[PDB]
Amino acid sequence: AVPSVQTFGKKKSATAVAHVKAGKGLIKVNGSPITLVEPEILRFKVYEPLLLVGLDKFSNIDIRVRVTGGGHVSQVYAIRQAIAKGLVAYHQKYVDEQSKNELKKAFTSYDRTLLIADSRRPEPKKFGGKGARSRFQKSYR
Amino acid sequence: GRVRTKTVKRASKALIERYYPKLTLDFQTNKRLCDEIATIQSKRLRNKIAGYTTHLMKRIQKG
Amino acid sequence: AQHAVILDQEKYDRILKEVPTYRYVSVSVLVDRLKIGGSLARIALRHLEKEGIIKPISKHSKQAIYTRAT
Amino acid sequence: TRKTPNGEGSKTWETYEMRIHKRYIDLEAPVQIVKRITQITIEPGVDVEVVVASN
Amino acid sequence: ALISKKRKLVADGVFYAELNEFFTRELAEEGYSGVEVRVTPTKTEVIIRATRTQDV
Amino acid sequence: SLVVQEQGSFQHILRLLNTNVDGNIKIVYALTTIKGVGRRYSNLVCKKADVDLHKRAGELTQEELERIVQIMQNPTHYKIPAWFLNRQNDITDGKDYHTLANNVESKLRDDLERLKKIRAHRGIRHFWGLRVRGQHTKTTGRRRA
Amino acid sequence: TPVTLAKVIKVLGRTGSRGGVTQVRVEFLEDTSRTIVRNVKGPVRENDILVLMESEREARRLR
Amino acid sequence: PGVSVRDVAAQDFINAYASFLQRQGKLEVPGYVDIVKTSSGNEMPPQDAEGWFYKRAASVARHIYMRKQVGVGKLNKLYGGAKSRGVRPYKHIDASGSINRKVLQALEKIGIVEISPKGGRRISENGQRDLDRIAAQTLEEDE
Amino acid sequence: FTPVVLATPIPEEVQQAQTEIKLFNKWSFEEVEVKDASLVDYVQVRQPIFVAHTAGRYANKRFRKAQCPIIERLTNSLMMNGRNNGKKLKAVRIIKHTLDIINVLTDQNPIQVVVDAITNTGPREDTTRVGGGGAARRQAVDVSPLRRVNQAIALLTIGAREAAFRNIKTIAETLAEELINAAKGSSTSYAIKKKDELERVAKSNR
RNA sequence: UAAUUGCGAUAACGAACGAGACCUUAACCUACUAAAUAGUGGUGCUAGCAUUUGCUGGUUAUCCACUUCUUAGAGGGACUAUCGGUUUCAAGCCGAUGGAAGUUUGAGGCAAUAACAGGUCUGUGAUGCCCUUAGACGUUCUGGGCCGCACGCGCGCUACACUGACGGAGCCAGCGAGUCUAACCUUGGCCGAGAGGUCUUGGUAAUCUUGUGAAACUCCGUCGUGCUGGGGAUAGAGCAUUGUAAUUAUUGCUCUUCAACGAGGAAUUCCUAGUAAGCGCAAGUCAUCAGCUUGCGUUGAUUACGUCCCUGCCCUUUGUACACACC
Ligand SMILES: [Mg+2]
Ligand SMILES: [Mg+2]
Ligand SMILES: [Mg+2]
Ligand SMILES: [Mg+2]
Ligand SMILES: [Mg+2]
Ligand SMILES: [Mg+2]
Ligand SMILES: [Mg+2]
Ligand SMILES: [Mg+2]
Ligand SMILES: [Mg+2]
Ligand SMILES: [Mg+2]
Ligand SMILES: [Mg+2]
Ligand SMILES: [Mg+2]
Ligand SMILES: [Mg+2]
Ligand SMILES: [Mg+2]
Ligand SMILES: [Mg+2]
Ligand SMILES: [Mg+2]
Ligand SMILES: [Mg+2]
Ligand SMILES: [Mg+2]
Ligand SMILES: [Mg+2]
Ligand SMILES: [Mg+2]
Ligand SMILES: [Mg+2]
Ligand SMILES: [Mg+2]
Ligand SMILES: [Mg+2]
Ligand SMILES: [Mg+2]
Ligand SMILES: [Mg+2]
Ligand SMILES: [Mg+2]
Ligand SMILES: [Mg+2]
Ligand SMILES: [Mg+2]
Ligand SMILES: [Mg+2]
Ligand SMILES: [Mg+2]
Ligand SMILES: [Mg+2]
Ligand SMILES: [Mg+2]
Ligand SMILES: [Mg+2]
Ligand SMILES: [Mg+2]
Repeated sequence: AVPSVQTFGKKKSATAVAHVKAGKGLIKVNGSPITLVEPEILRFKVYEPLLLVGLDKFSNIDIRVRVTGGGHVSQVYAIRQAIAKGLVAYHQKYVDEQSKNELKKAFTSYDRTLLIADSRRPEPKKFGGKGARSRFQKSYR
Repeated sequence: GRVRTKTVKRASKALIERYYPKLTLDFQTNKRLCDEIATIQSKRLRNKIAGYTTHLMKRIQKG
Repeated sequence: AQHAVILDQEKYDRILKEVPTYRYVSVSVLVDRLKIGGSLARIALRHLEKEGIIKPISKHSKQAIYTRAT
Repeated sequence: TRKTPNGEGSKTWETYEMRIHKRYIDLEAPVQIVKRITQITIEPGVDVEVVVASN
Repeated sequence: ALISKKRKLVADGVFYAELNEFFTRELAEEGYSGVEVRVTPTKTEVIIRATRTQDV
Repeated sequence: SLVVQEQGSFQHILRLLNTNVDGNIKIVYALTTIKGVGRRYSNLVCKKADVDLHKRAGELTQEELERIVQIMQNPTHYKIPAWFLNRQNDITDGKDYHTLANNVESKLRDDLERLKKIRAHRGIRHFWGLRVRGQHTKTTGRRRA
Repeated sequence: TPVTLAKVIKVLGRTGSRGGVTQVRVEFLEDTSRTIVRNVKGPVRENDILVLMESEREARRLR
Repeated sequence: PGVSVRDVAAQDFINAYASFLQRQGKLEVPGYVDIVKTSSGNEMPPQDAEGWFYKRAASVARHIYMRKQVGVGKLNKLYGGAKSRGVRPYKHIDASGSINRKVLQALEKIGIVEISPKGGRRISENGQRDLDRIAAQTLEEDE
Repeated sequence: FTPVVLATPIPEEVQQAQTEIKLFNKWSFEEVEVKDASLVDYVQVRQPIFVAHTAGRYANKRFRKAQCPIIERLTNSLMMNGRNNGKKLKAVRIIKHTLDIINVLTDQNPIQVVVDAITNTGPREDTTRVGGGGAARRQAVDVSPLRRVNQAIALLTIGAREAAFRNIKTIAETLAEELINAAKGSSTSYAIKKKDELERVAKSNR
């Protein structure tokens, strides 16, 4: 076996799992390159980690991610979290601490919750309205 | 609002009354204390009590 | 029904000679030049690009954008 | 359900639920121990089923 | 036989609801207080908790 | 597609099936200002008449126009589904017609008449000027006639 | 035209019957050493910069 | 290098595979094209007219390449959209099983998909071959 | 910029811009400065972003609204009038086209021009409905910076929306149009007019 | 303070119900126990492309290993913590750092005393009294009616388009539910424009339907501001489905007909964050029928973070000839 870690990233209900082993430098999502992804407007949102931390860093590693659940935007945020959390998970086990804490440093700095799973969730609708807060309509008489 | 109920503050009162040696300005050890030293039915109630005996401790120290 | 649905030869040469000084050209800018509806105006955008004048600096549907040649 | 038997009042709704928990444990044994372990370990409320075979 | 696990468990509950009724009526002048039904191999067992088992 | 040219070859407005058709519109939609010819029937007919939907009603050879007329009023001959036709299974000779232009009015009348003349409740109700299709009339439709 | 720039220094409270106006003591930045009290329209905190349009005129209460 | 179709953006691939299936001249287009409407949840027939059957054949191809097996119904539910029930709310509705089934037969007869076990239609080895090929072709245009 | 590649390759200007400057869609975040004292601290610009889309929790505290990147505040306030609630991808792309268009006319960082229009439209003072006894006069009030930014955004988008409604120009052409005329106040823009009016009335009741 | 929540003042001291605690659900565990009904890495068997290793798939058992993702048992975790402002330096409140989480953590379950001539005898084989009881007000069968249409009022659905309709193409959820002495959820294969038909099939279910390939949405075109290709009422004709039965048209499909509505007077409802709004789905109901409801996830703002002006209500003080309590 080779050196490798696995991670995940989660926005709403999209969970994005990432395998980060040692290799020649692929960055594949589901089964296609990261240069597709589309959304497209949100393309750079998944490029973001690789450019925040220098593109080179991915030259001794292979990166695969697969996404289930969530919606279109939900998944794009779930994958970018899993790629960056993965990059720091491999430096945490294989390269040194000061490099891991420099990646966490340039991530957390700019950020967008690249390492930190956003905790927003849907609030339950309750009886009397079509939404959770939104009550229906009265007219009195 | 985070106004502690009477039971919290009353229990904190009796604890510091009779166990001031032991306890500290540290919640985490006061918490473990409240386990081995009182009989609280719930984790949450015990953390509230302990976190409050800790506040009274931290501010008894300056008067 | 208020005109701009064909080509009238003079309109062609009008288009050829009026598209400098257009920092902006798109479907709306062609229409606003008192001519071509949004059908044939898009053809004008595909064909003024056949060679010259318009530099495509924008992409797609609804929104088009071109600038003068250099 | 609607809380009311009739129809008057605000339209308060009330929701009931029953929780069904299912486990399965796979064991390889002879006949004796199976029959010993299933005639005992009886419990009112726990629904026990003991299947066999590979199909 | 052969009924889904959900329908089974509800059906078991209704079986208790109906048994608790019938006893609550049929054993009133004997202080009927409740039932429990234990399922076993061979038998299905019903235990009548009442305050007067000489009349039961 | 392509910048075109042409000369005085297209004349605006042109009258077919006793109605008038504006030029300068994309021909497929121009035949819809004729009665009994919607966007589907128009489409299929211009597809079947060997015409370029890209063209406007403006151009089109007189040959093309006449072929269009021919196909519209003879749909089953030029292989058109019959489930594509508004007046299937007539009600007397049982053939499949596609009633067109000033004729759809007549058949609405003829059909309505038939129900009234039979005294059938749909007739009665068309005679009273109400809603036939069974919809509640208490609340809806009040401006009306 | 004369623009006067004044830095919020203290928050005094809500005015207006409805309670959305806020009374504020401001120290204009071009030559300090002089305070005026103005009334705001939007949300305000300490150390903001209000564009007083007429430099000498203050108000107090609001109905 | 090496290549799959998973290496090509969806639209320039399918556009390419369409123009190829076009060029080809081998295909089989039942006949009721141009008169048909792809879904009872639709308003106008396709605007490609002389074509689109290639586009959906390419579309169906790439879809069956991407996974184990897919039947006529999965393609119906896939190619089904939102039907405006006029004045009533929208609803999801499935598209035509004739169009898709006749596509699966005109691509199986052209050996690019094959009745699979378990069920549905599986991508053909010869299809893998030719899809990966034109995929490579489509990237080659971007050089 | 020293190109680098690995297995799945990453494009030219993609690598180039990214690892170098941390700029927008592809526009400059350095330079561009708020040409007015105040409004700073309430117009973002730095830290820079790629595209105006963020899972930001700018709401669960009073003023944190002010630390949101300003362009995204513009984009956010695009996606309204019931039909376009949500639909931020729609808004984001409109903004991209809009910045491209503004850039076409009169050069300038189009993001800078945006900053210019936002500054130039916040009303320096307004009026409020005082009681004062039934017949209510109008008290002139000096409005906050934050309310000046907010009202600027809502003004420019809304007047751009009324102007794009029912005519051939697209939302991005009219948004750009409003951001162009309002960048340097020309009173041919819905925003400048309304700002000038709120100040005229506020002056006239002081 | 959300709270008779507390501090404090104190002829009161110390307490109990109720609030809080508690319970349920949504958040965090590369720590613990495990999983061919969940999934991952390796290995074979094998396809495709490049060939220099490589990339992308197939294979309910061909084996080995793991438990990050998924499942739910047991724990842990937050106590508004650390620091600093503010406050009688009190309870508390505010800001920053940290943190899965710092608005009662978010959302609910539960919930004292007392009141109402609120509603329900049309849920009950719960019931007093009255009425009726064979030319029945019992019950059943046939048919009609609850849908009837000058018009007033309330909940709603669809729209007036170009942040759009249409057409190709992209392609992503979560809460559910499903057949025994029966015909429920249904993949797949053919046939059919469709709606549907038909031959088989899996599933009493984390195993099959189902990854519920949902819809908004994304992309490339066509249309070009024209009641227009926005809008889809009204209506004619034809095909199907549930049912013993579809006429006053159960629903579904196809063609055609192509209304009002060009943003809505005075008025008035709901709402503060994954909320509002936009979007669809599942469940109830259901032989057939959702423009309804109950939940669910998808996309995801603007604006406050205040006040007592309007309204509604609680609290004291005060008057009382009321106490069946201003009906
Ligand atoms: Mg919801
Ligand atoms: Mg017509
Ligand atoms: Mg779909
Ligand atoms: Mg589609
Ligand atoms: Mg309360
Ligand atoms: Mg090698
Ligand atoms: Mg090799
Ligand atoms: Mg685990
Ligand atoms: Mg923080
Ligand atoms: Mg809780
Ligand atoms: Mg009464
Ligand atoms: Mg009752
Ligand atoms: Mg009675
Ligand atoms: Mg009942
Ligand atoms: Mg009872
Ligand atoms: Mg009776
Ligand atoms: Mg009724
Ligand atoms: Mg009424
Ligand atoms: Mg109601
Ligand atoms: Mg579309
Ligand atoms: Mg047929
Ligand atoms: Mg079977
Ligand atoms: Mg699922
Ligand atoms: Mg009009
Ligand atoms: Mg339409
Ligand atoms: Mg009937
Ligand atoms: Mg009737
Ligand atoms: Mg029309
Ligand atoms: Mg309106
Ligand atoms: Mg019915
Ligand atoms: Mg239903
Ligand atoms: Mg109902
Ligand atoms: Mg007196
Ligand atoms: Mg008194």
